[PDB]
This record gives sequence, structure tokens and C-alpha cells, in this order.
Amino acid sequence: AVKIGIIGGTGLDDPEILEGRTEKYVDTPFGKPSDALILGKIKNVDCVLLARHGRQHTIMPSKVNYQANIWALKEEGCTHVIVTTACGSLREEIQPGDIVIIDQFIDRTTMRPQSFYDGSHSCARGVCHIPMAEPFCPKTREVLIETAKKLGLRCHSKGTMVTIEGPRFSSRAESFMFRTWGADVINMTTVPEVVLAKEAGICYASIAMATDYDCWKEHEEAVSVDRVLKTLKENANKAKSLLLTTIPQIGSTEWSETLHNLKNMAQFSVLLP
Amino acid sequence: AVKIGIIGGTGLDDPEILEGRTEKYVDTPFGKPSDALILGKIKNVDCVLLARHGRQHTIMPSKVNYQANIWALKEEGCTHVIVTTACGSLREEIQPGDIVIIDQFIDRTTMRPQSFYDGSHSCARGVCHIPMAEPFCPKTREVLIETAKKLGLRCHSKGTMVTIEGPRFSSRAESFMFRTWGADVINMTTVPEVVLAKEAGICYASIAMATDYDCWKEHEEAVSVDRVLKTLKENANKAKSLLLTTIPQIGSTEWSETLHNLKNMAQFSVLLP
Amino acid sequence: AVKIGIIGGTGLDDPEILEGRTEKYVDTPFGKPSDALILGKIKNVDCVLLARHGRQHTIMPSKVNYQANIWALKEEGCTHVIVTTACGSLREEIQPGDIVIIDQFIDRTTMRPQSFYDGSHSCARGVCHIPMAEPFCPKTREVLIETAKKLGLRCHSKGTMVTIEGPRFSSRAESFMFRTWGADVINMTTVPEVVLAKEAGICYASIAMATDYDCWKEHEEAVSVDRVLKTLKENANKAKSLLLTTIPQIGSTEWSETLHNLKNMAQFSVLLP
Ligand SMILES: CCCCn1cc(CCCSC[C@H]2CN(Cc3c[nH]c4c(N)ncnc34)C[C@@H]2O)nn1
Ligand SMILES: CCCCn1cc(CCCSC[C@H]2CN(Cc3c[nH]c4c(N)ncnc34)C[C@@H]2O)nn1
Ligand SMILES: CCCCn1cc(CCCSC[C@H]2CN(Cc3c[nH]c4c(N)ncnc34)C[C@@H]2O)nn1
Ligand SMILES: [Cl-]
Ligand SMILES: [Cl-]
Ligand SMILES: [Cl-]
Ligand SMILES: [Cl-]
Ligand SMILES: [Cl-]
Repeated sequence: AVKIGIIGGTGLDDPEILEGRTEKYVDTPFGKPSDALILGKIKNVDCVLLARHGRQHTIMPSKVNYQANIWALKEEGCTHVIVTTACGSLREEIQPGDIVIIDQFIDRTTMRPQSFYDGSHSCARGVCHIPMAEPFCPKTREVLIETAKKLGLRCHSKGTMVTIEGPRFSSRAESFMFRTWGADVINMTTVPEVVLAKEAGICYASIAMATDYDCWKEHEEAVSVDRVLKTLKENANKAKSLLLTTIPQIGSTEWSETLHNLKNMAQFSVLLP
Repeated sequence: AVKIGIIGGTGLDDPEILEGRTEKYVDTPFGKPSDALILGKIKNVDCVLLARHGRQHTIMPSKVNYQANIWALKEEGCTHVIVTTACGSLREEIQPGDIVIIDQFIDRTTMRPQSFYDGSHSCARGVCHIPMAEPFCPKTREVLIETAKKLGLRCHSKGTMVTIEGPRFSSRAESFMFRTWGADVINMTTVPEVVLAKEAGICYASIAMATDYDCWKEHEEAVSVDRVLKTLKENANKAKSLLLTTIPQIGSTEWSETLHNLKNMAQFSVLLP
Repeated sequence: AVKIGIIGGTGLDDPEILEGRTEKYVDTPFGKPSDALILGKIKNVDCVLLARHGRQHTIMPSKVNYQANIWALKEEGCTHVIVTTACGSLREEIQPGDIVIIDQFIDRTTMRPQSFYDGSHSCARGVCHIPMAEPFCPKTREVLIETAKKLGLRCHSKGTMVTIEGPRFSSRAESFMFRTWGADVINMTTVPEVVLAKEAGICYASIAMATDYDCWKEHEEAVSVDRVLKTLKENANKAKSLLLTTIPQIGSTEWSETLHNLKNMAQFSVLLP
């Protein structure tokens, strides 16, 4: 039975789209999630919506309670999580407005708990060393890629996201350096969200929309909040459409072996006395 | 009305130089600054002096209250901040004793709050994503460069500072890696000082004096505290002279458009509910 | 008088090997070490054995009390520390089971105290900026290399360890990036252990045993806890044999000048008011 957690879903919380809408404020061993969980059916698939920075956005990416968010989604029975994120492009070929179905990350965060198994929570006892060779769920990504093609969307089938601590944007020297490291897009939220989802045995995938060229690129306006917001206003409809069309495809795909292997990977990553 | 905050201005607290001296301890919403603020006029420009690691004090760069320092300077009405820092050279051409008017940074810090807008201070509400394409005030840097030329100083008109967490110096593998990333000089304090100044709408620039070659030469003597102190004793007079001669040039330059654009950049970087 | 601290010392706590075995639970100004100190003589050299993650314990590398561990060893009179660590190989030529006598590191940790001189401790007043040009004791490394050759062990005479925060393993994009930085092996514990040992004036060296190829081969099976444990089970004796044969060579080598220079380096790295 699939249940899809949706983070950043802007704007699936719509009475025309979400049937049987119900709201829930949960607590977790790691504190309160960023917002209420919004439950319902989208195209007859059970979904759980969670706004990442709250309903009226008051949280720097550094302070988002990623642990509580993922724990809550796991506790609701989510088998999948699909997230949407804006990002900067570090490659000429990834133009603003393009979607990138990211398949790797590079962590540049510093302040962030990245495990449930922190020695202080008896619902997550021991030490977990989760594999990150393939951080994003391949089958979900394939569906996203296929669906984007059908919709005629500008879409890149792979990409490496560098997640910076923020909340500042990168310097130009940083932007150039990230390019030499192999990063293709840049954001502030993929890590540790993706890591925690893997620990929880959840199939996680990300829809990244490029909104700017960061500040590496000749002749473009360098990134700012207004440049990001402007591109999202002109393009964010694309991510919503991609998600809407993807959800029922996930609902009608077979998952038991994928989910079993994720469960095993998570279980056998934990060391006990 | 220009007012120049000066960090690491050691020798400017001199009765021959600083007229109308007052000392005071300020408190801020982010705690106490590193030292008392010393107010006065240098060459008929209002200045505010602030020792970065305390007057005598024993504080690692990781633990300097950068937020309080910049907030305090902002609250005193500082329009500009000019800082002096020692640094290691990562380039043969940047010799010990040389000044570098840095124009970029690479952040290698991990422990450091880099924003005033942390969700816990009602004088800095919301989330701020400050642009860092050009972290240092161009007009102040131009004055510094011009003044250094007039003084006959060996001075590099640009350079990328990598700021490490410290307090340890870098390994040789780190030193070589920083060179490959495009870093030219290395220190422990530029980040997050530069970032916070930009959030506060302050024109920030840095005078970096090379004191050593870090450890990327295998044949040459590596950096140590004694090597740094020795070079500063033999050269620090240069940074003082540069600052002294720069201050009245800043006092007599037009700033209203520069400061307006900084104010706008800072204001429109803030997201609210 | 040499005394060798041994961290991760794979089966040296054996009544056939360790003469005069004594167990001791110590406290330090930085808290409790990871396990009891086990004191005794191995081949007539005073040794102090310390398990890094505890005897029956389960603690993330982020939370190991490295300060207490090194302080305790220093307080017992250790002149040398030899550590064993598992690691991932980032180079084809470093095969699982191979030993690497590492000579450099790259720090990718974020959460970790790296100094005793933190402004809050009795025995460690001031600020310490320890040189890290040569983090590992050259003479100990030479003995390790020579001894490995005599034993017929597959052994690499140098290597750069990248230490990641963990507890997660690296992504494939991270693994590839570390290769481009010049890292040869990867672990979670070298930093800050090596840094703190240098601050304490201790001759520190590391025996790294490769257990996997991380995840930088796309065709090959990526690292997991089970893959690491399997390789360790298959390679259980090598590090012990190397250490056993190395210990008396360290005992019969001259150290007074090496230790004097380490003491001086540590002492003159400290700044006071
Ligand atoms: C199609 C996804 C829509 C969901 N959504 C809404 C928003 C609100 C936008 C607030 S602007 C600041 C955000 C954007 N966000 C991503 C981003 C874009 N460009 C970047 C760059 N050059 N460097 C680093 N990060 C970025 C970072 C910041 O939190 N973000 N994602
Ligand atoms: C030009 C006037 C500067 C004023 N002033 C005095 C002092 C006292 C310095 C105490 S020595 C340790 C400091 C130096 N300082 C800069 C530095 C120099 N070389 C570096 C290198 N290779 N790697 C990293 N950082 C450095 C870092 C340390 O806190 N610092 N600034
Ligand atoms: C077969 C019994 C041996 C007893 N035993 C258990 C242990 C604990 C090992 C648990 S596995 C996870 C550890 C390994 N250890 C080193 C390591 C190896 N490969 C790495 C890689 N690719 N990336 C980062 N680190 C590593 C890190 C982690 O704590 N050590 N000795
Ligand atoms: Cl983001
Ligand atoms: Cl880094
Ligand atoms: Cl510094
Ligand atoms: Cl290779
Ligand atoms: Cl390790």
C-alpha cells in the first residue's frame, strides 16, 4: 500500500486536487515538524503533505527540523517521499526553468543532525551507517523522467546537488569551486532530508527546479531572493504538473521488492552492542 | 555621515592618532562583543575600534562572537567596516609582508552562525539570503588599492581568502587542495564577519597581510605561531599606515548611492510570512 | 622512557601478550574516555590500550570523546600513540586488506572539538594553533613501513586520509570529489585524534586497513557495514602482527630529540594574554 509524503509540494494543497483533506499536528522524539501534516488522496493515492519551512515561512534551512519531518512522515506510513526544491544552476545547459531529477549530492552543510541514531533517543538505539552510493530512489526517478518527457518539460535525467549550509548564497569563488567538484545544481535543503529518508527505509526522490545561475556566469543577473521568486512565478506550475501526473504512476507501480531492499539496507546499517 | 568600524586596528588606539577617545561595553541581542568599543576621530573621521580576540584575551576564532561584533558596530551607526587580518600565502607571488585587498572568499568554517535572521531575535525577523557574488565593498577596496600604491606598498589588488575553522593550521594535503580550489590566502576570521556585515548593510573591506606560506612548500619552513608573530613585528606598521591614510579618503568620498544599494540588497534578501 | 598508547589495538589485550595487565577507569577535565585504560608491558615496552568506541558500546564517530581519550593517554605518560583504523579505499591500487601508513589528512568533519585549549579548561589555558604540515610522526611511520615489509604485508608507504563526519557513508558524488582532492583513503575518526595528539606533544601514527572501495566504482558493490565487518573478519591478524613487531622497535629507537621538538612545537603554538 503506497503512501506518498510530499515536501514543498506548492500547490497540491488545493481542494480541486486533494480529496478528503485532513490536518494533523504531530510530535516526534526529535521535536515538532515544520508544519501540520495534511492528509488526503490525490488521484486516488494516499498522500501526506508537509511544508518544509512552515505555512508562512519563518525558518532558515539550517533550522528546519528534518529529523522530525521525516520521522513524522515515516510514522504516518509513508513508503515514498517526493520533494520539490528550487536550486541554482552550475551548468550552462541547465537553464532557469529546467527541472533536474537529481541522482547525487555533495554535502556542504555543517550544522545539521544527519541521523536518527544519535545515542539520545531510545526509539533509535545504536549507531547507523547508512549507505549513500545511490541516495535517490531509482524507480521513482525513472517515473519522474518518463512523465516529464510526456509532458514536454525541459528536464535533465541526472544531476549532482551541492547543499550549502546557508542562509547566505555562495561567493563567486565558491560557485566556481563547486563546478570543479562536479556539482551541477545548488540548494540548501537536500541534505540531510535525503539521508534521513534512507535511514527510515523510505523511497526518496527530488524534483529540482533551476531558478538562477548562482553567480558563476558571465552576462546573467546573479542570484538573489527576488530572482528566485520571479523564476518560480514564471515556472513553478511545471513542478506541480510533473508531480500531479507522477503520483498515480507511483500508485500503480509494483514496490514490494524495492521497499524490502530499502528496509534491509536500513536495518543492517545499524550496529548494536 | 561616514563612520568607520575598525576590527584588528591594534595600533590606531593611540592618543597621537585617536582624538576624543571614549571606551564602552555594549550588549547586543546576540550577546557581548569581543571587547569594548573605542570611539573617536581619526583624521577627522568618526571611527569605532573593536579588537577581534579581546584586548588581551584568549579566544579561538571559532568562538569570537561575530554577530555581536557586527551588530554593535551597526548600532553605533557604522557605515563602513575595515578589518585587518594576518593570513598565510598560498601563492609564490604573495610574499610574507605583502598586503592583499581580498575580493572573494571560500568558506571552510563549520561552527559559525552566519546570519542575524535566525528565527530567535525579534530585531531580525524572517529569513535572510544575502547575495555573496561580490562579498567586499568595491569602492572601499578601490580606495585601499589606490592608497597602497601611493604608499609604495607591495599590494595585490585581488585575492580569494579561504577561511578555515581552526584553531589548528592546515595539513599539507589541505594546503595543496585549497590551491587547486583557487584560494590565494588563508585565515580563520573572514567568514562570517564579511557575511554579517553585508546583512547589516555595511560597506565591508579587508586588509590581509601575508605572514607565511602556510605549509605547501615542502622545502621551506612551515607556518607556526612564532613565524606569524615574527613577520607581523617586521611588517605590521604597513597595515596601520594603509588604514591611517585610507580613513580620510573614505571620509571625503561620496557614499549615498553605494550605501543605498547595500541597504536595498540587504532589505530585499529578507523573506517574511 | 617510551610508553605507547594504542587505540583500536585489535587483540593486543591478551594474557599471552600483555604482561602485568592492569585495568583503570580514569576521568579527565574533558570527561570520561571511551573505555578503561588497559596497562601493561608488551615485549618489555610499557603500553596503554584504549578501545575507541568502547568495549561493548555503540557511539557515532561524531560523539567519541577524543579529547578525553588523548588527555588520558597523555596523563598516563604516553610518548607515542599508534592507532589502527578501518577505512575505505579511494584508489584501485589500495585493495581491501591492504595497510596504509597514512601521512596526511583532509578534514571533512564539522561537529568536532579539535583543541584542548577551548577557553574553559584548567590544564589548557590560552589559544593553541598547532602546525599540521606533518601530522603523523615520521620516525614511527618509517618503523611501521619497514616492519610491514619484513612481515610480507601488503602496505602503502603514504596516503591521505579524508575524515568525514558520518555516521552516514559518502555519496558517489562525494567519493569522486574526494578522489579529485587527492584523498586516498576515507574514515570517520582520524580527525581530530591526530590534531589533539600533536597538541599534547605525542608522537602519533596510524595504521589504516582498507575494508572496501567506498562507492566510487559504479559496477562494484558499494560499502556497507556488513561489507566492512566481512573484510575485517577476513583480515583480523595483520594489524595486530604489525603492532606486535613494531612495539619493541619503538622501544629500542632513540626519541629524545623527536620528543623535544614535538614538546617545543606544542608549547610555542600556545598564545597567552
Ligand atoms: C519548484 C519548487 C518550489 C518550492 N519552493 C518555494 C521556495 C521559496 C523560495 C525562497 S528563495 C531562497 C531559497 C531558494 N533555495 C534554493 C536556491 C535557489 N537558487 C539557489 C542558489 N543559487 N544557491 C543556493 N540555493 C538556491 C535556497 C533558499 O532557501 N523554494 N522552493
Ligand atoms: C596586520 C595586523 C594583524 C593584527 N593581528 C595580530 C595577530 C596575532 C596573530 C597570532 S598568530 C595565529 C593567528 C594568525 N591568523 C591568521 C593566519 C596567518 N597565517 C595563517 C595560516 N597559514 N593559516 C590560517 N591562518 C593564518 C590565524 C590565527 O588566529 N593577528 N592579527
Ligand atoms: C568483524 C569483527 C570486527 C570488529 N569490529 C567492528 C568494527 C566497527 C565497524 C563498523 S562499519 C562502519 C565503520 C567503519 N569505519 C571506517 C570505514 C571503513 N570504510 C569506510 C568508508 N567507506 N567511509 C568511511 N569510513 C569507513 C567508519 C564506521 O564507523 N570495527 N571492528
Ligand atoms: Cl533549498
Ligand atoms: Cl568542505
Ligand atoms: Cl584570522
Ligand atoms: Cl585509482
Ligand atoms: Cl573510522
